[PDB]
Parts: sequence; structure tokens; C-alpha cells
Amino acid sequence: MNIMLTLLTNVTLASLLVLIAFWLPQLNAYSEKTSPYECGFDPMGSARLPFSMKFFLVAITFLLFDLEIALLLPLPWASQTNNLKTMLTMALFLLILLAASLAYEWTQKGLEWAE
Amino acid sequence: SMMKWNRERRRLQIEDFEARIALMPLFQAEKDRRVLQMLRENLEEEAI
Amino acid sequence: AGRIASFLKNAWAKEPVLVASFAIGGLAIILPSLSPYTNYAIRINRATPYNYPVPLRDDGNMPDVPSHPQDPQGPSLEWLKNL
Amino acid sequence: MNPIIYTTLIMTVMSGTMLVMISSHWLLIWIGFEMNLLAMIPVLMKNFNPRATEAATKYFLTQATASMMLMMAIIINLLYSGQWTITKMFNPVAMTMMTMALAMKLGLSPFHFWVPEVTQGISLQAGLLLLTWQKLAPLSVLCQISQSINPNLMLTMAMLSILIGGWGGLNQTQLRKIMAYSSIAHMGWMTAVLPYNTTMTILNLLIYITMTLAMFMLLIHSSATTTLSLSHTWNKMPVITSLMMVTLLSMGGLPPLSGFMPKWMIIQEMTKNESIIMPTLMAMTALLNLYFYMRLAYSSSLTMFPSTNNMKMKWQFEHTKQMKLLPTMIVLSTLVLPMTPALSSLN
Amino acid sequence: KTLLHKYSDIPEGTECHRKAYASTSIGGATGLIVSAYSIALKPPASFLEGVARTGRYTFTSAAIGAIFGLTSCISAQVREKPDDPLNYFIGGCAGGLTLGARTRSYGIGAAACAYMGLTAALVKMGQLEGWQVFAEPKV
Amino acid sequence: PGIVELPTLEDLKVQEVKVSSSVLKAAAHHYGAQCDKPNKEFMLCRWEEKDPRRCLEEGKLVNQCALDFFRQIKRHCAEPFTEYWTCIDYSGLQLFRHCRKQQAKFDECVLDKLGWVRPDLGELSKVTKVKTDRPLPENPYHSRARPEPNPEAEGDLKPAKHGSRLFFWTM
Amino acid sequence: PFFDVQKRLGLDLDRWMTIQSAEQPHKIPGRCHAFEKEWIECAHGIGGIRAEKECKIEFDDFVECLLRQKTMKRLSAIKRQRDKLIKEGKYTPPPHHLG
Amino acid sequence: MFMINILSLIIPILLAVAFLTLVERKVLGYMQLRKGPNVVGPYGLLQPIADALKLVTKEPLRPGTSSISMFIIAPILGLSLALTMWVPLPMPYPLINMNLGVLFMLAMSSLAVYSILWSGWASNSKYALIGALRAVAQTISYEVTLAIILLSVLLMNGSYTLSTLITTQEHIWMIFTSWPLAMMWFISTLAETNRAPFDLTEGESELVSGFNVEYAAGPFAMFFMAEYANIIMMNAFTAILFLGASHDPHTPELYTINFVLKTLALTITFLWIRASYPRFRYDQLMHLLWKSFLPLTLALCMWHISLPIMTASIPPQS
Amino acid sequence: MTMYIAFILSTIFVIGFVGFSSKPSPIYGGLGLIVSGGVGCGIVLNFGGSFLGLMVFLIYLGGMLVVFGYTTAMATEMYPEVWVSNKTVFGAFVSGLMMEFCMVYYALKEEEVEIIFKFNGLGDWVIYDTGDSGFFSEEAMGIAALYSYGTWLVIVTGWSLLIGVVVIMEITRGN
Amino acid sequence: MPLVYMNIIMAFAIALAGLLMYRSHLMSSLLCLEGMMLSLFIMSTLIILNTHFTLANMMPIILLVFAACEAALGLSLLVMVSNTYGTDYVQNLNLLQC
Repeated sequence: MNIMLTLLTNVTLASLLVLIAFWLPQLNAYSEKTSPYECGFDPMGSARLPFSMKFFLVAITFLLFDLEIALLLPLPWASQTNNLKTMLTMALFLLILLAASLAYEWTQKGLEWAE
Repeated sequence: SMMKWNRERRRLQIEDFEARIALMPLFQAEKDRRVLQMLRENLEEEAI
Repeated sequence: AGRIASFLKNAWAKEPVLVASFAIGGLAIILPSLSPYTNYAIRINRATPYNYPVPLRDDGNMPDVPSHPQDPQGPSLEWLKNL
Repeated sequence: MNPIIYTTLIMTVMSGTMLVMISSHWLLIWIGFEMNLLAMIPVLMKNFNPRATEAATKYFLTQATASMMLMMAIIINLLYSGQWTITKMFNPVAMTMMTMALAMKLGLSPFHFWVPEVTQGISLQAGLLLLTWQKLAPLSVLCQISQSINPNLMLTMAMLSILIGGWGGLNQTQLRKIMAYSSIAHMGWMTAVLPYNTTMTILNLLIYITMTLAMFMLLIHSSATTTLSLSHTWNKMPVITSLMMVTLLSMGGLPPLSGFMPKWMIIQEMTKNESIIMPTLMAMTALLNLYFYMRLAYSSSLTMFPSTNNMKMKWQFEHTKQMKLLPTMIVLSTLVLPMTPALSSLN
Repeated sequence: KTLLHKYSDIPEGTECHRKAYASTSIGGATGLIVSAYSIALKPPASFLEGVARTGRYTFTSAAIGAIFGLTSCISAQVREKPDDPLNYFIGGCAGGLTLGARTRSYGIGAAACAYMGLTAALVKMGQLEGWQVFAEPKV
Repeated sequence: PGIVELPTLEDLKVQEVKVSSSVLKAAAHHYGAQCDKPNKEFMLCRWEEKDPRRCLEEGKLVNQCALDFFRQIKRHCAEPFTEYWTCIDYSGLQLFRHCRKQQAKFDECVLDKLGWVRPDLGELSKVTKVKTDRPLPENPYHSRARPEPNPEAEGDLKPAKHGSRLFFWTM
Repeated sequence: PFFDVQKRLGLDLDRWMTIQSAEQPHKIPGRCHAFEKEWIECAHGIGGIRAEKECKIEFDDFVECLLRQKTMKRLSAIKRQRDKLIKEGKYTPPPHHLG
Repeated sequence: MFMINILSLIIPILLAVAFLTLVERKVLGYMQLRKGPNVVGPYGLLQPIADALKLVTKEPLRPGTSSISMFIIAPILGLSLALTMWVPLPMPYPLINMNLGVLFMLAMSSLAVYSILWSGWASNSKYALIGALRAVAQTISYEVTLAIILLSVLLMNGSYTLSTLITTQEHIWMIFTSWPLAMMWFISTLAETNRAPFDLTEGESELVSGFNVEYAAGPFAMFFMAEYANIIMMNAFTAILFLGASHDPHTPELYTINFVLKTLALTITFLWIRASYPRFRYDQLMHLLWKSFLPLTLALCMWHISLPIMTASIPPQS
Repeated sequence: MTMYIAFILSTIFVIGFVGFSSKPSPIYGGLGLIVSGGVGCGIVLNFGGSFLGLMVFLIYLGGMLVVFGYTTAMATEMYPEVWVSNKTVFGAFVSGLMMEFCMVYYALKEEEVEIIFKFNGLGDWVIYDTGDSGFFSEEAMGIAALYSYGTWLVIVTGWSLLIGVVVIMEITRGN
Repeated sequence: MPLVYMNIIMAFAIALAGLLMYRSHLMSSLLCLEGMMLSLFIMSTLIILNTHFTLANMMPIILLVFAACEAALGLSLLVMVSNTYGTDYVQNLNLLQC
């Protein structure tokens, strides 16, 4: 009820904002106005060619990092258990392993940029 | 300071939960009658 | 000895971040065992009742459990009230 | 792959596989497979050639998809039963849904496509790991669920595997492709007896494992991947190609060698179950296997082949490599027929 | 699986219109199957010729599917011994010759009556006796 | 596969405590101490018989005791309770924290007028024994006869007759 | 398991979750704990083959508890009946079903 | 009347986002020996409205090479998240009280990047792709600790509900107990919003305007609110997270005045930082965080899980 | 109406599921997945799995984010595909949207159905159960048991991520 | 079985059809690889919430944690598909046909 009402209201207001923005101002298009911006001169011509960025290795590791942040999120409810001895050991395992994965990721180059 | 306050909040939670469990038998005593009453009305009407 | 202390000093100079993380990270593993309140922490978790203390039938020979939630006999937690 | 990490590269493959035998929970059985899968990829690219990356990827989509189907077969069974224990499935489609997936894990049905393809790019050592170890995990699941597998399902997919597997072998000249089709046919041999009795599939699995072990041992020792390069090996080491022949005879299953006992015991058990036409059909089709074994033997030791002169340089040196256990597997996989009653130990 | 179940219940020869109608169906049905892989593994070039590959394969499978029914039909009633595998001997392999004719090769169709003539027969004492190609794990 | 049995309308008729949430929570502690005998026997029967339809009468007994406890709280300490429950009611979670002052007045009022004791923390949560005279439910789950075990194993292991007996292997 | 070590060395790795009638955190019962309690002790150590016939009329009672298959069929039949006379207008719901 | 509440949480914010622009101009200017806008009305108080009308009546440029459908979704997606991620904030009584408030905080904060992502792709240019991919690089380093700092700080609060944050901070500020985390959270909240030392994605001197290069008029005007409404909301998030003020149960005025003042003080520091420091490099940013920040997070999170158990100070769950 | 709101939320999950499975341009499929993922959060959120919905939302945004970076890095073409431009994806698109249309009609019209399984369409609201959770959420408390009951699951999972970084470096080493 | 379980099950069905029925982009295929995780995750979450299976409530995230691992190594297969072949389209990798 309330949550999607809040969600619906927000997208509606945004839609009107772009609607009056994109319609009202008395457009005048003459092709070169719509031409791509290339810092004053013409584009060399591409912008969809494969932009080979050099942080590929750090990219996937972030995915693996997030997969285990979801694992360590139930800690606030995990602390309210009757077996903190087991819960503390297994909890510290994740951070030790996460540091260990980063440590290998760090020491064997990894984090460093590709040049 | 947090360690004192958190324990005080724990003290309240048992106090809150104790009031919950003491009141609980009445809540269970109402629920069964409503569901039995609801099951009946469906079944009495089910004959029709 | 001298090499170990120098390596700590060389670390503390070259990098203050991981040594600080390693130090406070190292403590977070050890003192939980040495802490004298960890046995109290589990007791607090056990004390907090989330489900009902379902009563049990009498047949005699049961002095430990009380017949009324005011009787002196039974598990009492005045330790936690002062704690 | 760095030597120290190359060890744990293989360690999780073994333990990831070992998780499959030892677990009793379906999710854990599921978990054991990607731990096998995710760590199996890098060793396939240990050499890291464009063919290796080619070989690894076709494995990944084939294997990941098969594990993906594996997941729902658990879920539909869970939805219709509510248990995770490794027992019979309680919903027929989930059963067939699993058997479809585990086959792609195994290369039984037309899924067998991926098996010869990946074997070429991945090295001989990687192949030694692939056709041997990567089959233990799916077999363990099938043996456990053998109670409620559709007999006409498993038999059909087993029959085809020996059919295409034997038939596709009669085109290849690269030993790795020939070897994979041989493994594909043997994949069918164990799986045909799977519903009737599961002791025999272990027995044929064992004989297949040691023979394929000993087989690749010889291939690494000969350091050849093409029949012509293998044809040369009569000169440098005649002992290697001499035993190359004998284990090639155990391939075909020709008695009194070891390779007969898998085919022998399976036919016996199947005939006890009144299936006589089916064992007879695979018995004939096994001759196709033996045929490209004979041609492979023919270019190996029966007939001498043109060598070179720079190979007399090789006569001066020898193999500084060993890997232990080749002498044991030749013996165990050639002379073991007089010990058929020991199969009851598996029981 | 009902399509070949609806062939067995019809007696051989008699009710040939129904028997052949079944025999046509199972025959041609396998044609879409084999052509499906044939399109799959062997890549076609266009939709027009793609269905052409299904064309011949469905043409044949329907043909041998059809002729097996009718050629085994005639022997079943005129000879009055349907439970005798010569009905499917000349009933079966005659399609193989037409299968050879369908591929225009009477040469491979010459070898057709050697094999289709056989396997068609082997299904008969399978019917009469308790032969089971897929035996349930009784022991 | 059988009938469904449910006591008719007249059986599940009883006036219910018509007080709201905050009223019940404010008096919950003293309600637990006073009317526990009907509570304990009711929920013990609920867990034992595992069927409300065989425990409706105990549901009647608990409501009546809840009535009498609330009837006497109105008769003597009416006003202090009214301040307590309305002050609890204002809070969005009915927290006892923001009502200590009003609680003190209520606690002493029932201490002298109705002669009650505020249950100590943890004291009311103690598990208790109830001396109900209801017979034990012999088959609470209505379980049927269970399948007999498999024929057990006995005897001593003797050498297999003629050894393996597999093909030509004489031993 | 294929090679049972959980039993051998005596340590539970996955049995604790295998069923929904096992012990749960803070004794939160499952939806069908009563049925899974009965079903499990019905066919225990009797035999998987000697289970599907004798522990049957109790097993589907559980499988109904999970899915409510024929129970939801009952509601669909009743609600289907409502549509076919409310439009025909023979019957009107009692005020209990309005307010 | 719930709808009246929704507008009462949207329009008053929108004017707050509007006046942040004027305040930033004046705060930046007065930290520059300048005066800032003071001609548009009195004290320049009419300046945001002057820019307001100009942009929405400015020619909204449609680039020919742009993919139009994705072009328009990005400004909508940017603004929609900005407003809807205000709704769980516990301004005295939160508008939307949910047991998992901070998880919802992270979800739409993570959803926000797809605005600069799709817009960067749809603009179809070199500077467009450069800004969008460095926006990945800037934000890829960013969620990993943002969750950890959120987890570590909240672990002694009791749960993920935002309302109970006030009860935890009833006696002393959260910053007294986790100031090493607060500095690190503050840098990241300064960073998630692409502000001050970490503004590579915009990069005026080095990417002209980055993703915003081909975005004019309202489509630009929308992009400005999403950036600036996230500034105020993130600072408000930090204010409750670490500097939770007292809350009288009968007068919500007291918390509202105190909470708003805390947000204003924090938001000024965002402009304070924006004036002072230079701009990092997106490689150094990633190296700063995954080589120095992230290692400290794990140990600090390690400390903040061990601490409640060792001290018997675990917080109540309910 | 909101009474079959879950019936709706289930659908646009699959229209988005269809849209990206029609193999459009890789980032366009990324949009096609996230809409399904976002609405997919709604279905499980409706049933009570608040934590499950938020986590499948949170990390799959993170998962899809890294996907986009790679797509434009070394997986994009100078002439990008759209759901309409290429006829192959257009054919895949149109086939997906009538496949659900014809089926959900059939399921809703007859409410008995046969395909694969038997399905009483009736209403997903029906199977909700008359249960009370007390002062604890089952969907969150059960997950909290991971660190007290699932030690083996923690070990196997945690270990696997560690090689997960090993393989992610092993195979990318580039000689 | 309700329509919610229905429409989720049918969702994985065309996820398979998307997965194996291929196209000229390996990325779009592995997009469908992590996509079919959605159905199984959402499917699985529906039952154990419905059955009040408190223990099995961790099985979705455990399933979902392993989910992106396939994608994680899947993306790394892509990059040296690009490193050695420049592009991504799945026809240039055929040297292993022999």
C-alpha cells in the first residue's frame, strides 16, 4: 500500500519534470547542434569501440567481495544466539578469509593497475 | 558508556518479553475460538 | 630481537595503516577468550525469552521447578539485574 | 599455475569431488560440483594456449548449464517432497530432470559432444585428470539415486553413448580425440548396468580408471599426441610401445586381459535381469572400439614406421621424468581376470 | 509414446486404414526428429532450403513409415498368417528399396532389404515372445 | 476420509476481555502473577492435547479469571491504572520505559488496596508445574499402527558354501 | 551418503538441515512438523522399498500439507460454485461475510 | 492523508535541494575572498529560481547518435531514487518504518549508479564513456566497505531498523564509540556522492563535464537534483548514524530541530572539503581504498564483532 | 486490482526475463535482467522474505554493475544491437511475449491446467498460513543460524570464495 | 500448485531456451547464465518461507553466493577470449575443431 504508493508518486513527479523539460522550451534542431561533442573539433568516430580498461582483475574480485558481504550481513541477528563461542569463531573466519583473499590478491600484484 | 546502556536495554527486553508471555495465554485463548468460529461459518454455509 | 623491532619500526614508518589494522585485528581474536564476561554474554542471550516457557505436568518428586511464577524455587537471574 | 598454488588448485578439485561422495544433503552435493567445476578450469589452462582457453570455455558453459539443471531437479524434488536427503526423487519429472543434467556432467547422451572437443585443447596431463577424476562425482550421485531412475531412460542414453562413442572413434588420428571417444563408449558401459546393479558400475569404473590412468602414463612417456609422432616411438623406446599394444588390447576387452571383466560381468548381470538383446547389441558395438584400438596398435608396434636421424640424439639421454605408478597400473589393468571374485569386496 | 501404443493395439493387416494411418505417423514422426539434429549439427543456409532438408527426411520417414504398414498389411490378410515375420520381411524392406528410391540409389536400397528386412522381422517374435529391449530391473 | 468435529456455536460463547493493547500490557505483569493457574492449565492442555477443540472449556476458564482480575482492578485502583494505560498507549511501541512514574503509583496502589506484588524481572518467565487432573493424551498425533521391523539378523557367520561360487572359481 | 563419514567419525555436517522436523532455532516449528514427525518414524529402518506402500496413506497427508493440492482444489470448486449461482442469483452471503 | 505526507516529504526536500546550490555558491565564494550571488533578489536568495526557470525553458538537446529511450530513463532513474531513498529516514518518526531500513538504504544507493551508467553509455561519446567507466571504477571500490562500515557500526545498535538508532544513541553519540569508522564512513559518503576530492566522474578540468557533457536543460536540471538530494540525504544518514540527538517522546520538535542542524553542519563540511583539497586520481582513489581503507575495515569490523561478546554488551534484537 | 498483485509482479519478472534472454545487446540485457531482479525482489518480499529480497536485490545490482563494465570494455560492438534492430532478437522478443500471454490466459481461464505439473490458479494469497512469528522474524532468524548451525556450510562456502579469488587470478595471469 | 510457483518455473524454462539456444555474443549467453539463478533463487525462497523451513532459509544465499562464482570465472573466460581474439562473438573460437 504505502511503499508502492511512495514509489509510484516519485516516478510520476520525475516523468512530469522531464516531460515539461523536453517539450516546453521551443526546440530548434539543425543537425550539427545534435552532433557529438568532441572538445571543439569533430569526433574521430567510434565511442562504441571496446574501451579496454585496465582494472578488469579488480573488477571481478569486487563481485566475489560482495558475495561474502551478504554472508556477513546477518551478524546483528547472529549475535543474538545461544552459541556465541561457535558464532564468534565462524564470524572471525570470514573476515580472516576475506583478508586472506585480499592478501593473496594484493601480494601477487592484483590490485595494481595494468599498464 | 555504550556497554552500560546496551545491558540496560537488555534488561528492558526481558521485561518487555515477560509482559508478552504473561499476556500470551489470553491471546491463544482468543485465537482458537475465532478460528473455530470462522471454520464453522464456512462449514455451516457450506451446507447451503 | 633487533631485526624484529627494526622491522616493526620500518613498518610503522613506511606504513601506519596495515600495522594498525593488523594490531587491532589481532586483538579482536585473542581477548574474547580471556574476557571474563563472555560466559556472561551467553547467559544474557539465554535469559531473554522469545518463546513461552511451556508448563509441564505434575506427578510429584519435582522440587526444582516451581508451581507458580513467584515461588522461590526455580532459575533466578538477579545476577543480570545487578549486571 | 604456481607450483604451490597448483597443488591447492588440484586439492579443491579432489575435496570438491570428495564432497559429492560424503555428503547426505542435496545442496552439499550441488556445492561439491562447482568447487570441482570452478577449480577444474584453471588447470585446463595451465599451459594457457589459445586452444586451452578454447577447450576450457566449452567445458564451462556445458558444465555450468548441467549444474544449473542439477539445481532445479533438487528444487522440484524439494517442492514436491520437502527433503534434502539423497534418496529417490518423489516427482517423476525431477528425476528425469536430474538424469538429463548428470548426463551432461558425464557426456553420455548427445551431450557427449563436449567430451572429445575439450580433450584436444587441454593438455595430456589435464586430460588425465578430466576423463578419469571428473567422472567419479556424477557416478556417485547416480549410484545413490539408482533406486528411482527410469530404466528406459538410463538404458537409452547408455546405448547411444556406446553407439556414437564407438562410432566417432573411427575417424580420428589425434590420440586425444581417439581416447575421448573411447572414454565416451566406456561411459556407456558402466551406465547401462546402473539400474540393475550398482556394484558392477563401480567395478567397471575401477577397471576404466586404472586402464585410463596407465593409458595416459604411456602417452606422456611417449610424449606424443598424433599417430605419426606416436608411430616414431617404436625407435626411441620399444618397451613403451610394446606395452602400448597390450593395454590397447584391454581397451577392446579381449580376454584373458582385464578389460574383458567389465564387459563380462555386466553382460552376466544384465542377462540375470532378462535383458539379452541389449547386452548383445553393445557387445557387437564394442567391436568398433576395438577397431581403432587395432589401427592405433598397428601404427604403434606391429609395424615399424619411418623414424628420423636427429632422434639418435635422443638415444644418449633418457627420461628424467618418472611419475611413479605406471608399472603398477600396467600390471593391475592387464592381469587381473583371475581375480574376478574380488569384485564382491565392492559389495 | 501413445503414437506407437496406438499402432500395437491395431491388429496387423486387418483394419489397415487404421494400421497404416498409425504406421504413417510413427514413420514420419521420426523424420522431424532426425532432421531436427540434421539442421542442428549440420548448419543449413536458409529457411527455404532448411525446410527442404526436413522435406526429404520427412518425405522418406513418412514413406517407409507408410509402405511398411501397407506392404505388411497385404501379406497379413491374403496369407492369413499375421503372426509370422515374413509379413514384415517383405513388408519392411520394400520400404528400404523405396528409401533407396527416395534417395534415388537402388544400390543402397539393394543393401536395404538385407537389413531392414531383418530388423523388421526381429520385432515379431518380440511381440509373440516376452522379449523386452528395455528390461525392468527384476533382479 | 472422515468427519471434521468442531463444537457448535453455543459452545464457543463467552464474553471476552474488551480492553485494548496498552491496558493489557500495563496490567500484564500483575495479571501474570495473579491469574496464572488458569493460564498454566490452559496452555498445558493446549500443548498436550494439541487440539483447541478439546481445550475450549479451559479457554472459558481463562477468560473468566481475566475478567475477575480486571473487574477488581476497576473496583479499587481505577484511576491509577487509567493514567498508566493511557501513558503507555501514547508511545508507539508501548515501551515500559516512559511510564516508570505512573507505574510507581499503580504498583503501590495494588500493593495496598488489592494486595499484589510486582513480579521481579525474570521471575515471571520461570517455567512452572501445573497439577492438572486431565488425563494424558495417549495418541496426541492420532498415529496409526507402525510397520513392523524387517526380519532381524541372527546366527553365526560360516564359510560360504563352495567359496565364491562365481563361474569356474572353485574357491 | 556414498561413503558415510558423518556417521563414522560421529560429527554432523549436513543432517541438521536435511529435514524440516529437526530442531530449529528457538524451537520455530515447521508448517508440517506433525506430518514429518509421523512420516519419519513410520519408515525408519524398515526399508526404502518397504516404505512406499505401507507408509503411504500417511505420506500423502504430509505431501498435502506442503502443497494443499486437493485442499486448494476444494476451494476452487466452492468458489467456482459461487460464481455459478451468484450470477443466477439464488443465494446471498450471510452478514458474517460482509460485516 | 498519507499522500499529503508524501508531498510533505518531497516538496520541502526539493526546495532544500534547490537552496543547497545557492548556499554552496555563497559558501564557496566566501571561502574564496568572493561574495557569491547577491544580485538575484536579496542576498542572492532568488538565484536558484532564476536558474530553475532557465534550465526548464532551456533547449533540451537531443544528440543524434544517442539512444533516445535509454537517454530519458537515466534522468528519471536518478531523481526517482533520490526522493524514494529519503522515505526510510527517521526524521523524528520515519515516514516508512521498516525492519531493514539500512539494507534498503544500500539497495537504492547501489541502484543510483545506473543513472550515470546508462546516461554515460547513451550519450555515445568519448568523454561519455570515459566518465561512465571511471564512474564504475569509482563506485566499484565503494560498496564493499560501505556495507562493512554500516555492518560494523550497526552491529551494536541491535538490528537494521533506522528508528532504533535513536534509542542506541540516547546516552552518547555513536561517534564516541566508532570515530575510526566515522572518519572512514564520512570519506566514503563524501565519495559515494561523487563530491570534493573524489569527483573524477564529472572532472571539469579533465573530462570537461564527464557524463553530463551531453545533458542540457531539464535532463541536466534533473541530474543536478539527484546529485544534490543525495548529498543532503547521505549527510542526514551520517547524522543519525553517528550523531543521534535526543528525542523527547512528546515533542518531536526537539529532535527535528537538532537533526536538521546536524545535517546542515555536515553538508557545509561537504562544501568545506570541496573548497580546500585538490582532486584525486581514479587509480589513486581505488588504491587509496582497496589498499588502505579496506584492510582497516576488516580489522575494525573484526573489533566491532568481538567487542559486544567480550564485554557482555550485545544489543537487544527486538 | 491489488488482490492479484503477486500475479502481476510474477509476470513482469518474466517479461524482463524474456527480454534479456532474447539476447539483445549485452548492456540492454543487463537492463532486462535488473527489471526482473527488481520485481523479483517484490515477489519474495511479498511472501515475507524481506532479507532475501534485499540481498538478491543488493548483490545482483553489484553483480550486474561489474557486467556492464566488461560489456563496454571488450564485449561491445561499434554498431550495438537493440531489441528491435535485429530481426533475430526481434523474433526472440515477440515469441517470448506471446508465450506468456497464451499461457497465463490458459492458466487463468481454466484454473486446473496440465502442463508439466497441475496448477490451481485460484490465488497465491490462499496458501499463506495462519501463523504468528512472535518477537522474531523467521526469514531473518533462520539465516542468522548460519553462524551457529551451519559451520560446515560456512567452511565450505568461505573456502570456495578463497579459491574463487585464486582462479580469478590463476586464469587471468596471461602467462 | 499456485500460479506463483507456476510462473517462476516457466521463467526458468525460457531461461534454458535463452541459455543453450545461442547467439553471436558469449556475454549475452552468460547473462542468461546468471539470469536463470534468479528463478531458482526466487523459486527456492518461496517454498522455505511457505513451509516455515527456518534452517533452509540460509540455502538461498548459499546458493546465491555460489551463483556469481560461475559468472565470476565466466567473465574471466571472456576477457582472454578478447585478449587473444579481440572480439567476443562466438565463431572465431573454432581452432579446436580439429
